Amino acid sequence: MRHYEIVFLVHPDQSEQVGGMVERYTKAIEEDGGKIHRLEDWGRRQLAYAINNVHKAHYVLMNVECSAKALAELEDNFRYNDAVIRNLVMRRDEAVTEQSEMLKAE
Amino acid sequence: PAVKVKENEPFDVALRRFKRSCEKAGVLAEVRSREFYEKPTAERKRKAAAAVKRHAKKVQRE
Amino acid sequence: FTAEGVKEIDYKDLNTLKAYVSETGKIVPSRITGTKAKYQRQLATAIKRARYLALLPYTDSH
Amino acid sequence: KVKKTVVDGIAHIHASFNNTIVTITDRQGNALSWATSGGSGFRGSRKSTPFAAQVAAERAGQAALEYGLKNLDVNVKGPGPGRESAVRALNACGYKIASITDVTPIPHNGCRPPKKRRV
RNA sequence: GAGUACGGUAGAGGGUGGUGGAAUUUCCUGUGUAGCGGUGAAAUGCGUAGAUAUAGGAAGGAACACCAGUGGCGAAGGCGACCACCUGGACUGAUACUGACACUGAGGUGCGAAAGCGUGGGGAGCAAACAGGAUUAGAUACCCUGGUAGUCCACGCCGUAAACGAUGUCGACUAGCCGUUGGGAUCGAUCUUAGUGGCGCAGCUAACGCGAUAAGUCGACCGCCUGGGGAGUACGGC
Ligand SMILES: [Mg+2]
Ligand SMILES: [Mg+2]
Ligand SMILES: [Mg+2]
Ligand SMILES: [Mg+2]
Ligand SMILES: [Mg+2]
Ligand SMILES: [Mg+2]
Ligand SMILES: [Mg+2]
Ligand SMILES: [Mg+2]
Ligand SMILES: [Mg+2]
Ligand SMILES: [Mg+2]
Ligand SMILES: [Mg+2]
Ligand SMILES: [Mg+2]
Ligand SMILES: [Mg+2]
Ligand SMILES: [Mg+2]
Ligand SMILES: [Mg+2]
Ligand SMILES: [Mg+2]
Ligand SMILES: [Mg+2]
Ligand SMILES: [Mg+2]
Ligand SMILES: [Mg+2]
Ligand SMILES: [Mg+2]
Ligand SMILES: [Mg+2]
Ligand SMILES: [Mg+2]
Ligand SMILES: [Mg+2]
Ligand SMILES: [Mg+2]
Ligand SMILES: [Mg+2]
Ligand SMILES: [Mg+2]
Ligand SMILES: [Mg+2]
Ligand SMILES: [Mg+2]
Ligand SMILES: [Mg+2]
Ligand SMILES: [Mg+2]
Ligand SMILES: [Mg+2]
Ligand SMILES: [Mg+2]
Ligand SMILES: [Mg+2]
Ligand SMILES: [Mg+2]
Repeated sequence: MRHYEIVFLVHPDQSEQVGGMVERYTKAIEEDGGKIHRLEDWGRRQLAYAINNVHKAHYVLMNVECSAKALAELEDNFRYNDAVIRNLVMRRDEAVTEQSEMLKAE
Repeated sequence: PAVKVKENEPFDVALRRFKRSCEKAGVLAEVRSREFYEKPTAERKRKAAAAVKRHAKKVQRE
Repeated sequence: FTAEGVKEIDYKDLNTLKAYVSETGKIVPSRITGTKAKYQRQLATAIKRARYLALLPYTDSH
Repeated sequence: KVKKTVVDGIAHIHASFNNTIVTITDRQGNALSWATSGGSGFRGSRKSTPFAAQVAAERAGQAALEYGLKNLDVNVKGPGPGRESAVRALNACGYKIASITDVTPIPHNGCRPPKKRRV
């Protein structure tokens, strides 16, 4: 009904709770009747520039079918989280499920 | 912007490569285009003159 | 582009987006690449969005 | 009567239209020797010429040779003349030019520049 | 003719929040020492009470390089960082529907660059007024060093511009050629729409020049002109 393709990258020093964080973030989509369409993790990346005196971060993307309340709660948790460091939301008028780039190399 | 020196290259390829990279980046043009404030009327006037000259040059080939 | 490959582009094909940036980290004008205007607009917005996520550098120096 | 050694430093060129300033530091950015075209004895229009830049750069390099400094990263900043003259002046002193970079600052939009001159 | 219903397309159209990177300035700290800055040449100014340069950290305000285009959108004024939310219009294709419901418009009603005014915030850069240094016969200027209102934000007022295409709105006709922005068809080519540019036949014009985006051929309605000054001034009204 209102699609949202979110890309979120998290601090490296505590980049082990990324599981815990993603499966505690996606607890609101299903209760709202929304379907998860993609959840891709390709973390341990190198930044193009130093964000708050770090050079690496753990990336992730997920596609969400949510409403105003769930979305606003998501950005509330993002803003008040000390590991958010960056975030983006990218509404689309269609649903995408077929990967982003994976590792085309070996 | 930055230049690589390698294979004990002589100190003639180094400067030429540095100059070529600098003009590719156009550092001098940008820094020259900011030594004084250039008001939007002059913006539009200069761009219109550039457009008319560019079209005249394009037509003049035929 | 036109015939078969990718009717639309996004901030995912980092190879294609990297193919359309100068070595100093600036978008290449459409008069050089010879592309269409609509695709040029999509390309510029894709590059800026990808640049915000630190996938691409704002400047080559940083 | 204090002595210390250093190897593989960095030399900065600040080449503005009026004057060019050459300085030498380590990788930590601590001044070792500096020289100015104004100090080289020009004091006027000559101060802007590339030859004054050459003289100042070679003088600073010869002053800094007391510490060894078998390697240099030279970085330039400014659009004034003598942008490349000081590079050759330093190469004449007998250093190893490890790399050459420009650090000319380019504002994206930034503050507005001063009013246009009417001369 | 005008409008409605249904899929799509593009866009700096408008409003409310949040978030980015470059750069300037200021403060703190390390190294280091005699100049920095500026000019046509200088000087004022900043420096051994340790400056400029150089490295690290911090604060804050404003504008949004490259894309960028005879490019786009808007009734005009105007509108360029990115994202979310609210919202107007225009193009585009087929079918169905209403059945003249249209055009213009004295008065009236709103929107309306910049500068300016009121109340309260904010203040990095720039910079009327102003101070000092030059130039000069003089220089209440051009040039240089500083610098306050203002420029920014919220709410309210003000009603003006070479607010210009110096060209009112609406409709219908009239040889062609070369581009370009959106969209369609038929087989890179041909055709067709709605814009945006360059030439040009008739025709028009005092001439310049306009020439399907008329200043040509015609219709409908409105506004305005009647020698130069005095003067868009005086008096009166609002
Ligand atoms: Mg100046
Ligand atoms: Mg300093
Ligand atoms: Mg610093
Ligand atoms: Mg306009
Ligand atoms: Mg104003
Ligand atoms: Mg005011
Ligand atoms: Mg005010
Ligand atoms: Mg006030
Ligand atoms: Mg100030
Ligand atoms: Mg002044
Ligand atoms: Mg000043
Ligand atoms: Mg000031
Ligand atoms: Mg006043
Ligand atoms: Mg305001
Ligand atoms: Mg205008
Ligand atoms: Mg008029
Ligand atoms: Mg007249
Ligand atoms: Mg009108
Ligand atoms: Mg008309
Ligand atoms: Mg109308
Ligand atoms: Mg009409
Ligand atoms: Mg018509
Ligand atoms: Mg013509
Ligand atoms: Mg006439
Ligand atoms: Mg006439
Ligand atoms: Mg008539
Ligand atoms: Mg009539
Ligand atoms: Mg008529
Ligand atoms: Mg009269
Ligand atoms: Mg008379
Ligand atoms: Mg009279
Ligand atoms: Mg009056
Ligand atoms: Mg009278
Ligand atoms: Mg009166």
